[PDB]
Amino acid sequence: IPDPPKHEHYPTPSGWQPPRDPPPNLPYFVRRSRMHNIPVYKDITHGNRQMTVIRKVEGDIWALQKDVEDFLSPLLGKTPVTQVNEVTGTLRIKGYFDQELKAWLLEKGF
Amino acid sequence: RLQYLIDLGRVDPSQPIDLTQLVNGRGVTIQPLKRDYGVQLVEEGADTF
Amino acid sequence: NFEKHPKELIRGPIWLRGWKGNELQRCIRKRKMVGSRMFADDLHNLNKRIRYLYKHFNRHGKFR
Amino acid sequence: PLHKYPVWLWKRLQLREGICSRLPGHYLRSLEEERTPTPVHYRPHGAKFKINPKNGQRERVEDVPIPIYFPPESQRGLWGGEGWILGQIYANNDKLSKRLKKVWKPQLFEREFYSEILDKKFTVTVTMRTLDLIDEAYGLDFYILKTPKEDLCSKFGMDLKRGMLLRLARQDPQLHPEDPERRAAIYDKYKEFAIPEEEAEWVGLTLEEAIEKQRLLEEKDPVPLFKIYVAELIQQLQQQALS
Amino acid sequence: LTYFSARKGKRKTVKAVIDRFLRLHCGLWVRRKAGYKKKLWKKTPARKKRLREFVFCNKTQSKLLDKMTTSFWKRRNWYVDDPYQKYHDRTNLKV
Amino acid sequence: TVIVERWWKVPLAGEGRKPRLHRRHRVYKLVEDTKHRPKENLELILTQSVENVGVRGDLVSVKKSLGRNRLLPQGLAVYASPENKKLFEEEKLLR
RNA sequence: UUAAUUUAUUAAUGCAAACACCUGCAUUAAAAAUUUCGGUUGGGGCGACCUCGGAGCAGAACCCAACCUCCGAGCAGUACAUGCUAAGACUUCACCAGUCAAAGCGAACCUCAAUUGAUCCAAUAACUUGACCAACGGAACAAGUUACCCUAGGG
RNA sequence: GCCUGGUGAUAGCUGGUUGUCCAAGAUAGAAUCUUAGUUCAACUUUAAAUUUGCCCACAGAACCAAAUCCCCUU
RNA sequence: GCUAAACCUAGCCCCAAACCCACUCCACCUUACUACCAAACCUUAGCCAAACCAUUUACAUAAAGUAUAGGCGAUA
Ligand SMILES: [Mg+2]
Ligand SMILES: [Mg+2]
Ligand SMILES: [Mg+2]
Ligand SMILES: [Mg+2]
Ligand SMILES: [Mg+2]
Ligand SMILES: [Mg+2]
Ligand SMILES: [Mg+2]
Ligand SMILES: [Mg+2]
Ligand SMILES: [Mg+2]
Ligand SMILES: [Mg+2]
Ligand SMILES: [Mg+2]
Repeated sequence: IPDPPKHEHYPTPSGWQPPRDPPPNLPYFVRRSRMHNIPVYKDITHGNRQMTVIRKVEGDIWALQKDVEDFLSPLLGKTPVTQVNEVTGTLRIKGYFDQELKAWLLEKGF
Repeated sequence: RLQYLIDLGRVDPSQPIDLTQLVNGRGVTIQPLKRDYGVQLVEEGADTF
Repeated sequence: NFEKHPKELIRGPIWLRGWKGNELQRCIRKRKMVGSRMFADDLHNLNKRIRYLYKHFNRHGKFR
Repeated sequence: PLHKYPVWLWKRLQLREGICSRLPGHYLRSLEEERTPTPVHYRPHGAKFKINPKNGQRERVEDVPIPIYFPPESQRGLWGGEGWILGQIYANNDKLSKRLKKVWKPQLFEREFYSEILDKKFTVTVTMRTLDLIDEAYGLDFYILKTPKEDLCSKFGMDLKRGMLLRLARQDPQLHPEDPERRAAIYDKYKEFAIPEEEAEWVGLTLEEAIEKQRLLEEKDPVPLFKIYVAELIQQLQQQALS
Repeated sequence: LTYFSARKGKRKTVKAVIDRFLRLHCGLWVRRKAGYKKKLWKKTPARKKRLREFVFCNKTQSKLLDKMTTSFWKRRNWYVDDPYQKYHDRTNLKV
Repeated sequence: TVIVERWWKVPLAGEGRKPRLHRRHRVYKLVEDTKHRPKENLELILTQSVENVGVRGDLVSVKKSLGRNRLLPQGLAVYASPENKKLFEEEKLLR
C-alpha cells in the first residue's frame, strides 16, 4: 500500500492528516493502520453493547486509560467504564466515542 | 470515498480513472458474478470534493 | 514467495488433501472424486452410508 | 482399496492387451467412435441457445435423445433409426394421475428390394421411415452405402454394406458375368464409395466376430524346430564358408 | 429443510419463503397480507386499505425465515432503481 | 414413426458430459405420430408408356403406394435424382 | 363392493396406417391393481355434535371450562366519494386474521351482533371472481368389515 | 413359504442413555386427521443494554358478595 | 487354596503406489471331479419422506444451493 503523498496544507479535503514528526513524548504511543488511519473502531455485540476500541496501543496502556478516562468524563459526567487489554495492547470503552477519540488522538499527535 | 482515495495516493488523478484503477487501488471491490455491472458514482460528499 | 501453499505439503487420500468436512461431506467427496475406481462392495457400502447419513442429518436431531 | 483405472475404462483397456490389439487400426477406430445418430423419435431443438418466455433470458439448450430399444428382429431386418420406445405416461396427460408404463412399437412391413450391386432380391422387414429414407437416398444401394453404421442400426444392413463394399473393392466379374458393360456401369454409378479391400473386409464386424477373423488370420501350424535349426546351421556353415 | 444436500453437502433454501417474503438487509422480513385479493366485494374500504399493505414480520417469524434461507439471500444488493432501497439500513434506533 | 417428448425437463449437462437421467425422465408424452400425417407424393421419371399417370421420359409425382409397389420394382420408373434428370434432358435433346 | 383412482393387462368394437394379422389413437367390458375408511366421547357404541355471535355460569378491570343452561347466525336493506391517503391505538390469551381512527388530498353541504373461508391453483386484456373446502387453520381426489386378523403399546 | 438383498426399512410407541461438585428452575392458553404428538405463546435459563419494577392513597371505572383494576407516597 | 486370573502377537483396518489372477501328470457341465458315438439381451420395483397418501421423494474449487423444476409442498 503506497505512502500517502505530501500535501501543501493539512488537513486534506477528506480530513486525513499525517502523524506529526517528531513523535510526541507521551508515555504511550498509538500506531496508525496499514491505511494510515488512526485506529479507533466501533464494536457492537449482543445487539446493544455499543463500545469502542483503541487498538494498536504500544507502551503504557494505563496512562492511556487515565487520559481517555479524564477526557471522556465531562462528556458523560461519570468516568467511562473501560477495559485495558495489556497483552494485545487494546483499550475498550463502553459507548461509541469514535469520532471524539479520533479527533482527540489527532490533537495528541498520533 | 474517491476524494479519500486520491488524498492517500491510492488513485492517481493525473491519469484516467478507469475501473481497473479503482480496483488496483482497492477503492472498490466489484464482483461480476453476483451480477454487479460496475460502479455508480454517488453524490455523497459533493461539497468538499 | 507464495509459490506453494502449505496444503500442498500434506499427503493422504486424494479426496482430502487440503479439505475438511463432516462425515456426510467426506463420503460425498470420496464418491465423486474416487468412487469410479472404488471396489464394488465398498462403493455399495459407501452409497448406503450416504443414504443413511442423509436421512440422519436432515431428519433427526434436537435443534431446528 | 482402489483400482488403478476406473471401471468404465476397463473395456477400453481390453482393446490394448491381447488379441484385440492386433486388429487393424481402421477397425478399432470404427469401434472407438461415438458420433450420435439422427433423431428419429424426438424433435431436435433448432439451435444451441434459446430465449425462454418465462424470464426472457437466452438459456442454452441441449437435446437429450430418447432411449430406443431394438429387439433382435430389428437386426434381422432393416428398420430405420428406430425401434421400441419403452417409457411411461401420465394417464390423461396431467401429472396428477397414475404414472403407468407404455411401449411404442413401430409399424413393420415385409417388403422386398433389389440390390443392383449384389444383384439380388431380398425380403426385408422394413418400416415406413426406412422406405422414405430409401427414396431420399435414391436406392437401397445408396441407402446402405451412405448411411452411417450408427444411424443405420442393423447388423443385416451392415452386412449388406460389407457385401456391396467388397463387391466394389474387388471390381468383381461375378456381378454380371458375360455382360461387362453392365458391370462397369453399375461399378461406375457407385464410384463414390471406393474403399480398399483391406478395409472393406472389416466393415460392420462385431468385436467378437473380428476377434474370430483375426484369430483365423494369425493361426498357424507351428514351424518344426528342425527347419529353424537347419536354417541357423546352414547360415553358420555359410559364415564358415566365407571365412 | 435440507441441512446437508446429497450433491454439495450445503444447506438449501426453502423456495416458498423466497416466493412470498422480502428480506431487508437490516433483518426485517416484509410480507403481503393474507387474503388481500379475495372477496373484495364484501370488505369495507378500511379493511381493503389494511390488506393492501406491506407488513413487517414478527421476531420469531423473522428468525424462522432466516433459518429457511441461505446467506445468498442475506446479502447487500445495490440494484439500479430499487423501490425498497431506502428501507435497508435502519435509521435512528436507540436499541 | 412416433415422436415423443419428455414431460420432466432434463438438467443440462455441459459440453463434454452426458446428461445423467432420473426415473422421471422416462415419462414421455406423445407429441406426434408420423403415420397420421398428410402423405406426400414422390417424383419419378417413367421409362415406359405406363398408364394414364404419364408417358415415356416424363417426370411425374405419384402416390407412394403405386410408386414403390408397381412402378419402381418393375423398372417402369427411375428416381428423380440429379443424375438421371441429366440423362433425360439429354435424351430429350436427341429427338 | 355401487369407496376413491387407473386400464398398464386381456377381449371386443370404431377410426387411421397397410394392401385378416400387425402398428397407432380412442371407446366399452372383464380381470384386476393402487390407496383409504376424520374427530368429541365420564372404557367404547347409538344418539347428538364439529364454525361464528349474545346471555348465565363468570354478581364489581380483563380472562375462565363442561356430551353445562338458554337464544341466535351462515343475511337482508340503503347508498354509489361503500374515493385516495395517514398520526396514534385496540385485539379473542400465539400466529394468521380481525377492529377503531384524528390530520390531509378530493368531494358533499352506512344500519345490523353474528351475517363467514387461508395458500396454491383456475377463469379474466385488466379490474376482479372462484368452495355446506360446514370435519368451517381447509390433504387436489380414497367405503364397509376381520371370532383368521397382525404388530407396537395403554388399562 | 423360506432365504438373500433394498435395510441401520419405518415406529408420534415401549425400553435404555455411563465421572464429580455447585448454581438457577413447576401448571395461562391457541391451532392441529388433534387430544400417546407437534407448532406458537406462557413459564423457565444464560448473556447484554438500560431504567424503573413490586407494595400501593386520594380521585376514578353502568345502566339494565369476597374482592379486582388504576395508583403517588412509602 | 481351589476354580481361576494375568499376558503380545497371530493377524487385521484405513491410505498410498501399482492396472491382478489363472495348463506338473490325470479327472471335471452325465448323478461335476466319469477314457471313448448321430441357446444371450426386453424401463427395476418398492422401502422410505411428504408427519395420511394418490403426482412427487437426493443415489478439485467456484459460479451456487443461483437459474430452474415442484400435489409451486415435501423436496429436487
Ligand atoms: Mg465487532
Ligand atoms: Mg392478544
Ligand atoms: Mg378438521
Ligand atoms: Mg378445524
Ligand atoms: Mg428405529
Ligand atoms: Mg409416529
Ligand atoms: Mg438450588
Ligand atoms: Mg385438517
Ligand atoms: Mg401422538
Ligand atoms: Mg405509575
Ligand atoms: Mg409417509
